[PDB]
Amino acid sequence: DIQLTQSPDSLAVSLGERATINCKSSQSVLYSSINKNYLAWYQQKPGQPPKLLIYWASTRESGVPDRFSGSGSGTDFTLTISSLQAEDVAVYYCQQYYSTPYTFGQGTKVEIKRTVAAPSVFIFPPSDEQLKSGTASVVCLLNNFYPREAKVQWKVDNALQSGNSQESVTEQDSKDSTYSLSSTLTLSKADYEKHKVYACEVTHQGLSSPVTKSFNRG
Amino acid sequence: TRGVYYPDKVFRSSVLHSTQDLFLPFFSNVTWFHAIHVTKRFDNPVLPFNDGVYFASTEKSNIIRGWIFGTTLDSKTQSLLIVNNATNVVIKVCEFQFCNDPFLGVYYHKNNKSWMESEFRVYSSANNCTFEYVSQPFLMDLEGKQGNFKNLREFVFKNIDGYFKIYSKHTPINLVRDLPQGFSALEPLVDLPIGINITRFQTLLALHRSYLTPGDSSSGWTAGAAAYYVGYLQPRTFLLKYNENGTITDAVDCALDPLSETKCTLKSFTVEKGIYQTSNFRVQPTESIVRFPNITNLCPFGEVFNATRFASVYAWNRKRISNCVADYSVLYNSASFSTFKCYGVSPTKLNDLCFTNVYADSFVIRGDEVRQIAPGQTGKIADYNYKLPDDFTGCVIAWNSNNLDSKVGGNYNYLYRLFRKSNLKPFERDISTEIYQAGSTPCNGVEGFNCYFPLQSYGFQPTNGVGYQPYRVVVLSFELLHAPATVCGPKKSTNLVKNKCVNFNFNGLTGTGVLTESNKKFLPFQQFGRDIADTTDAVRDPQTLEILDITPCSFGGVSVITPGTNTSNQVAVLYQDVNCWRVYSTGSNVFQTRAGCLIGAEHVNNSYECDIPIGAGICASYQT
Amino acid sequence: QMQLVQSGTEVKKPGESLKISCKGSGYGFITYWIGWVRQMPGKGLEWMGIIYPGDSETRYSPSFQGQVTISADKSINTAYLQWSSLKASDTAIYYCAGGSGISTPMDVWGQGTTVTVASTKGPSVFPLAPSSKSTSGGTAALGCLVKDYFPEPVTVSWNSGALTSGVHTFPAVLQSSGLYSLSSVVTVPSSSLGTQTYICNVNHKPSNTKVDKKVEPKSC
Ligand SMILES: *[C@@H]1O[C@H](CO)[C@@H](O[C@@H]2O[C@H](CO)[C@@H](O)[C@H](O)[C@H]2NC(C)=O)[C@H](O)[C@H]1NC(C)=O
Repeated sequence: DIQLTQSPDSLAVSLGERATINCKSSQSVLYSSINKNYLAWYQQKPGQPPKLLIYWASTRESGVPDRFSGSGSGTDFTLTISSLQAEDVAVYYCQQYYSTPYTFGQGTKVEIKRTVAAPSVFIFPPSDEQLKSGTASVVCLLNNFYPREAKVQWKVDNALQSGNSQESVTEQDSKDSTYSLSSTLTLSKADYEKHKVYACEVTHQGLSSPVTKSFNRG
Repeated sequence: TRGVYYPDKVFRSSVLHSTQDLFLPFFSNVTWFHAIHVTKRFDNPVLPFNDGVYFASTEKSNIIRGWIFGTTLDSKTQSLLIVNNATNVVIKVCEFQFCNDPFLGVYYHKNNKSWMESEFRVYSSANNCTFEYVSQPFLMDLEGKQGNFKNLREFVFKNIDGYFKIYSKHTPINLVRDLPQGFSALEPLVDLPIGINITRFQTLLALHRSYLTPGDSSSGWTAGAAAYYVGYLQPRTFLLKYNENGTITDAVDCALDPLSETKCTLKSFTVEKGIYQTSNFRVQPTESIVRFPNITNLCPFGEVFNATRFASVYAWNRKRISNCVADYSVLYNSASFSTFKCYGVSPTKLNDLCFTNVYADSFVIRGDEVRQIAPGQTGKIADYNYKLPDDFTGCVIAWNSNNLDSKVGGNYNYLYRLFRKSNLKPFERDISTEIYQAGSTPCNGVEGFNCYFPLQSYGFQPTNGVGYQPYRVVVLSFELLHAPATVCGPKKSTNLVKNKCVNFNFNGLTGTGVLTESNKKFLPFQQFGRDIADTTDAVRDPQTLEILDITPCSFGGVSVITPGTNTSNQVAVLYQDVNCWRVYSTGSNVFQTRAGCLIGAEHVNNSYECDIPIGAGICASYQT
Repeated sequence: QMQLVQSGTEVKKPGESLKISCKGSGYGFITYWIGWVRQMPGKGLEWMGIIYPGDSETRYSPSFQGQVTISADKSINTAYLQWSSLKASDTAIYYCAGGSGISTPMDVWGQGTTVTVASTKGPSVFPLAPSSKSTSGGTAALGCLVKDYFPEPVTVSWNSGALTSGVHTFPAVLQSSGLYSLSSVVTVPSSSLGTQTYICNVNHKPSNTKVDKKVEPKSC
């Protein structure tokens, strides 16, 4: 009955920098008898159940390292990571446990940050097997590109294609924080007999000039 | 400004981090030792190992070879040997019978020019060895050199929680004597789990023998130049600078100067021109003590849970338990325990907290109505007999005892109130035997038609259903307002000290303050006494029952006058409550104003426009 | 601290009845209020209900009120979440978590059990050829493209797990037909192209389809 809000959604900071996450409640969740704010902070790692991190919005559970601190009052609460490390990339949830039902936070994803990189492009045409079924699929592969501010445009006979493509972005590579984007175009046999020049053109911030990869039909 | 190591391991970058650790006192007083032939002076005393050692070594010929750390160094206790023999590095923890004068020996042959290690005279016997390490084999130089000192080797040794920690760094130098200037942080080297009680240590050096060293074993020996310096580790607070690459490039000793204290407070290395309130003479706290009530004198949980007779629900029994170490072992179903609700507070983690006067309420109710003992229930029990507040921070305990409350004739001595005029305000006991006027009949206590009797007995029989059985109930109510020195979960305590700056923690109240004997007499119901500013200034403490006053390690008013760090480092200090001595330093130029005592400024008889306001008409400036 | 062990993973067709058990093991389990939470794929948690083992007082959420039934069995210390007729939107992961009292944060969490409701369709794996003109002194990419497989997940292992460096696996994206597609690509320098053989192993267990498909460089 008392919805919460978090901010920011996705934050990128470098190793050893501070990290501030803000939780805002509709109404004050302060218990008069004990004068303790009722609000908790949770950490979830990909593929595991969440773990308690802070309860009463000021006290730390046993074993939690000092780095994690919780502050705030009234309706505004914040979680501050004094210095981020290589193990803290995760999703953080703020939950109020004053009166049932217990609402949860949207969730904040904390990821690290690296210097700009340039993506070596690839292009794969459909095989002989794809043709027989009746649905050809061409794919273009960006690799090892930071950051995710980019855009792939397909090129057929100097005419843009829209509404016939999908995009699969992978999660951050653990060892070095580089992504990898696969853009795929699904077209029937008729749209394959269409022309002669199939190309992938990539625009990325770090790369000064949009790149072009074309393969001739033959 | 030497020996700033890496306190922690958390990788930081460009974040000034204030830390309270053991560091070299800036511009401290180190001891200096020689190995200079010319006098001989082959120094190798046994030195104290107080809280960790800074060891510096200026060498050109690998004279300093290692150390032995221990308490008695005589095979009755365990000792640690760290030695660098010509080939390996050897770390051993055994029961050594060390020599009175341990050393290593290098011999030089004239016929073929060569220096080789001949003697290893350190210990007689080592019996029970717990930890051992030998490094991979190497060949060292061992050649005698003639120039000035070429290598500085800095080590820091600590002994904490069974770990012997070593930090180190090597630096090229070109000097002849003394410990050099400069800054260089030491990096973690090794962390040995030895588990022994080090109190003293002794340096292991090497000897040179040749054809020019004539005599017996005890006299035919020369020395070879070398020097080493020993510094200790005191507790103090520092500000560290981490830069963008993660290296410590600068530091501030927060207790060197008032200027350094302002730097520490502003958390910056730059101070602008103005007035900064450092503190009165401030001593960094060297210790920390905690005192909780003795582990005896438990709460009478027995006299509430295990009793002969519980009261009826119309007039329940209330009890206040205080000045005990409550352990909450009741939660385990050691006896029958049908229910355990605990609204508002977790019983599991309840132990670690310190509460005030947890009230216990005891009564007997019927089997169905146990539910009605909850916040927000509407029934005869929770309207006219016992009403719980909407916000509840307690624990409802109910169990069944058919054998004690079911006479075959019937236990009719348990009653409850049925008819009442209005509902009950939270925790109000209305014990009355009036005649309820249920109609417009003024019957004057005759219990006639339309006039009933509110109290009515309970029918209890052993051959009866579960729903109509006698459940005994106890309701724990925790409250917390002020003076929490009453209930406090079991926690161990330490010793009590007087006349120092020590971190104190008494019955859940912490702080940093001098403790002294006090003439104050506290009435039996009080533990904490406060001054005008409301800051706790008194404490009783249960074990000794002795009043102790609380003095902040600084009392008074202080302000530092600075021209600007860009211009100069010279600063003036104003003590607002001193008539010129509670001052950091006296120096000279002590001048009295109605704003206080000013130290570090020259007073002139002119009258200019105001540059820096001091107060009471007094201004300051930086002039020629 | 008493740990909670969950029953396990169940796959069901639409229209069935489903019972999920949360088992509580450990000392001190006299006051633990069990609660249930559901996580839809790649989304935030949504609290469902809370029951006290024993007394059986049950509090629900307005959204889920009456959709499911939460019951508890006190003698063996268990909590049951039951669906009378589960639909096709109930595929998600469920966690049982036990608080120590009312108005207390949930600290002990069970592993959690996924539920999948769907009809299995096997995967058509097709191998892309590495472009013929590529960086001879550099690298080129090759991989096999799984298509029309329902539901998730498909395991793509390269050369029986021998090759692991530079293997990009991309999460499945559902297109109009419903059947998700997935592409896994490896990067290989143009020196090992001639000699090293590539076999992608696609495992779709619901359809019991294990295929070993070679990746072939196409030339004239
Ligand atoms: C009331 O009496 C019972 C019976 O003696 C107590 O139960 C015992 O509690 C102690 C406390 O450590 C245990 O060591 C015994 O083993 C218990 N006896 C059993 C389980 O038969 C009970 O603790 C008493 N009430 C209170 C509040 O202490």
